[PDB]
Amino acid sequence: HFRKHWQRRVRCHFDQPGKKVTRRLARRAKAAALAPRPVDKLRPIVRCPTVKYNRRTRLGRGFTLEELKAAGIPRLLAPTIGIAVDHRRKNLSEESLAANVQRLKDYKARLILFPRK
Amino acid sequence: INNKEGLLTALRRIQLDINPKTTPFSFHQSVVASKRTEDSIPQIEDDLQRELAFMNQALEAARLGRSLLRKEGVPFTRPTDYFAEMVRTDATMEKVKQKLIEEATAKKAAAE
Amino acid sequence: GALKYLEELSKKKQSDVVRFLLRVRCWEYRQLNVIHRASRPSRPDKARRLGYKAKQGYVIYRVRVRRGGRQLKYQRSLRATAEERVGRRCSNLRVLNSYWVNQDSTYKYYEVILVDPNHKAIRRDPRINWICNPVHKHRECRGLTSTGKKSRGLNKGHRFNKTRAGRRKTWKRHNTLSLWRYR
Amino acid sequence: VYSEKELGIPQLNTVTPVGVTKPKGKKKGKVFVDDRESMNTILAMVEAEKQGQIESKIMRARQLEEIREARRIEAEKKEAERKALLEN
Amino acid sequence: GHKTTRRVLKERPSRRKGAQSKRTQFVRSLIREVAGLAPYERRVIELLRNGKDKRARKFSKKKLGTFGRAKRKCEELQRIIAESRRAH
Amino acid sequence: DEIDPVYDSDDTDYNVPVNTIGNIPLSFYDSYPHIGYDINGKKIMRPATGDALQNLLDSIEVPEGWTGLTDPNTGKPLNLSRDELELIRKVQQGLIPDDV
Amino acid sequence: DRSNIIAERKNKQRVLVLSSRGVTYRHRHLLNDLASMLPHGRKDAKFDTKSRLYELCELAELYNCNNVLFFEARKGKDLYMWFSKVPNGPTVKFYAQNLHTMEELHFQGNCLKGSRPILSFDAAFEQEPYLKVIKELFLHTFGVPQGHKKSKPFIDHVLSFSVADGKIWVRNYEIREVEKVKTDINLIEIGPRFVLTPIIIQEGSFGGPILYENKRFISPNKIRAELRKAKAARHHARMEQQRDLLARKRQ
RNA sequence: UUGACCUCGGAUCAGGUAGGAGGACCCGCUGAACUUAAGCAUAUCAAUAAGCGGAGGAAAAGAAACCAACAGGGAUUGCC
RNA sequence: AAGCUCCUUCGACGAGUCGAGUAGUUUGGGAAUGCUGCUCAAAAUGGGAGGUAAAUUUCUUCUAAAGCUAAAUACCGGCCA
Repeated sequence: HFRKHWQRRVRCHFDQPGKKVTRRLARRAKAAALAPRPVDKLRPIVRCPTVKYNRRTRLGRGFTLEELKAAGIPRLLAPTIGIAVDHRRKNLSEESLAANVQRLKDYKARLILFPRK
Repeated sequence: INNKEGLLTALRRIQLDINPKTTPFSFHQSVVASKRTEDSIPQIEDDLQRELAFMNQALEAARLGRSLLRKEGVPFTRPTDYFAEMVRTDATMEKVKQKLIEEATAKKAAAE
Repeated sequence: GALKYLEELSKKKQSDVVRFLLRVRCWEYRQLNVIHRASRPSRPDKARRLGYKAKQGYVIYRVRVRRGGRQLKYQRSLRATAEERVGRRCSNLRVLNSYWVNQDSTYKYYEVILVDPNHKAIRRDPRINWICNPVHKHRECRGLTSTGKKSRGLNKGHRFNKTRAGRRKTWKRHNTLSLWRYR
Repeated sequence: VYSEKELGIPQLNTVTPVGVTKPKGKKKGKVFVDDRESMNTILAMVEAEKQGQIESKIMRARQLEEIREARRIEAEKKEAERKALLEN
Repeated sequence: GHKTTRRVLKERPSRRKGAQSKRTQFVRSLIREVAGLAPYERRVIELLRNGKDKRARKFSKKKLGTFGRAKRKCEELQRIIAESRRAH
Repeated sequence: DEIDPVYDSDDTDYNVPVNTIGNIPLSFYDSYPHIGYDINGKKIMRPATGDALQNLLDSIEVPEGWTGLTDPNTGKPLNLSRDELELIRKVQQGLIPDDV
Repeated sequence: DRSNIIAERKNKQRVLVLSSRGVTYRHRHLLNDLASMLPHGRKDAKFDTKSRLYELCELAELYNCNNVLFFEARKGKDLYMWFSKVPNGPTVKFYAQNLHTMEELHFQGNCLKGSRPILSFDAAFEQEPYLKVIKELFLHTFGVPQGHKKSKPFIDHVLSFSVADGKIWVRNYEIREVEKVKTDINLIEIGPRFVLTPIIIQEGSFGGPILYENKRFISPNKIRAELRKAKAARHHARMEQQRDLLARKRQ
């Protein structure tokens, strides 16, 4: 299966350990700037679409406005205290709403919020 | 759901007069076979026998149709001087003839 | 709310009023040069919704391009060549957008909106000062305008697999043999 | 290159009618041509083919027309033969 | 599939399938009177007034390219006939 | 109410030819006394032959409705009529798409 | 007289051959073949899917057609055929499969375009009441009225309808005459070859009560759906096996 | 007579701006044939090479007229 | 100046653009996979895509023809190491 000019498009990954160090240093840089804050953002629990994977859950893009209000977190403050917000996802079932609301209350219990100035 | 009374009622509303005692064969030109084709088809996956069964059914209708039409006086045979359009173009039938040439050439070249 | 009335009027291009105006204006543009500056948009509603403001730094150049084909068909649009020719004449300006004004049977007429990046009004004002950055030089030449995006096929879905995120880049990605250290 | 006559190639229905076909390997009845009228029709076609291309439109029409009159006379003659044989 | 408790979701402002804006209908009706009619709509108007409703739909489809477009355009021009008679 | 399957005065098949000959070339029937068959199975005969002098006159001064085509129904040349010529004149100039 | 029919008794039949938006090239080839054999029918362009099924009635009322032959495609893969009498008559919905249109170079037959055919029906059409409704609808769609001025004078092909399985098999043959040995008819297939399985019969143009249901129709999507469920079932089986293996490994 | 407005011009007018180079990677246009296989032709090489235009430290894309048929996912990009 | 809450009041969303026909090219992709030229040329409980034999074209999911945006990605060229 080499009917094209494959030799001019061949990528060798000799920088695999070099890029890993670069990625690890970039993660350290984020911790340097956001010193007490985590380097990530809290993300919700979602169910995989297909019937092949619907028995398993994973992480979504951001929290729905309805489940953010049920937790007791204002919309405009959520991206500021380290919570991802997704305005495209709908709940459609109490099961998804309850799981992510409980996730938010667990996040609020562990939070240390400093005065503004 | 098989509403035989409703099905026959629907048929009566759109039925044309096809009775031979008052409607000549030229009007409808439809023939209903006396035997059942599936009774001559033991297995439906047998392509050779299935297509032979359909051909035989159509052959009888064409044979009976010709006899009735010629009795009534409707012309049947296409005259050799009647050139008219067909359902398949000249180019299509030229391709069909060429493929028959190619198969015959391959068969005869193999023997040679 | 005059622009909402103009939007509906521009929808009826074969109406008696619009046909009359387009007939007379087509003759007038034909007496003028192929590329000439228009002091004012002839479709103020269309220019406004494409990003035109009445500031110092916004200009309109209208241009007519010969229509037809090269049986070969140009992969870019007649609107793309109209923008590219106007940009060459006004080499100091940045092409923002363009719109159709008239067709005729020999030509095809467009009005092009251009922004001056070296004007203080544009530089101090946000919403337009992004065009002052050097990464926006000759967008019409690179297919970065609205016409170029349509021609390149930059849409999401299963009907645009081969051409979104770059057609040539996708081909290179699909035709590159990747060999790892631990095979 | 081999002749289509040598190969057992089925005849195809086209704008030119196949007509009533004859079974292979059987008696294809000889239809004799001996009338002066029947010979005239065949002769007109042969002469037209040999002449070929004629630049005059009227002269081309006349060549086609004489074949038409030859066909009409032959059809009339064969019709009269049928009537005489059918009646007498 | 699985049994989950369904939820009632808030109406989406992206829905354009509700009562459309009264102002845009006003603008469309006013502009249509001001602008006039296209040459092909003039043909349809003559056909509808003469009673050739069938020909009106066929001609409109040829110009537009869809049965639904032909139906809407014929209904729209029918209203103009009703109003113009009432206005006169 | 039921439909009456009739051809309105504006259908494509409102006026159908008597020749019962399709889109085939008229090169067939060139050497034949007849031109086509009707729907009853009877052959349509060629009408007549024009004079040679009339053909020369037509060649020198072409008739108004001359088209260069051959009528399938009757092998004589197809000529436009006055009403048809007005229709081509109206369309090619566009001044009057329809009267009144 | 606007009927374009010259006969003692006029059987005025006009057919509207209509296609939906998502038809394939093979489906269109089948439609073009059937339109050629129908001199009293006319072709019609793509029909809106979001519209209503009785909008076909005023569409056919627009063209003075009292028979509708409707081609409906799903997913760009499947074909469904509707036969209807436009104002009020019965309507039957089929699933068309095994399509072999013209221009396939293995038929070797031809016939006049518009010639009146011989309709060959099976004995099954005369017994089952629902097959008798389809027989009449077929006789109207492929009737080619006697005195029609677009038909051809001489008859040279036979259209045959057969019922072998729970399906209707449509074949088209050329009547070839051969001189007898001291004339007999030989048949050659010329045209479209397709199978119709009856789904439903409804009184009314494109609605009304259902008078027949197949109760054995296997949808092509049903075959597809089972294949997807099988792939998911295998994955769930492997996941369950791993969970049981982990539990027994702990034990 | 005077004065506005519109449109079009002059000026070595006051202040600016573009061209060229580079082109490894990037965005477009244009665009082959050797070669491979097959009665032939389409195909393959290749939506590549050559040619033209336009950027940057990255470029391009990008916040659904999307995927899905789910107990649903949720801008773009890249690896498996 | 700003966030929210409530409501006997309102709630504007992109046209020679979709689309139909046709020609060339292109894709694994005639529901035309996409693009371009030409002819015609729209809508507002609208429009696009998809699911569905399930009895009518019900149901699902988005909002095109205006625009900006770092990062993970490429790098035979530039300054070095």
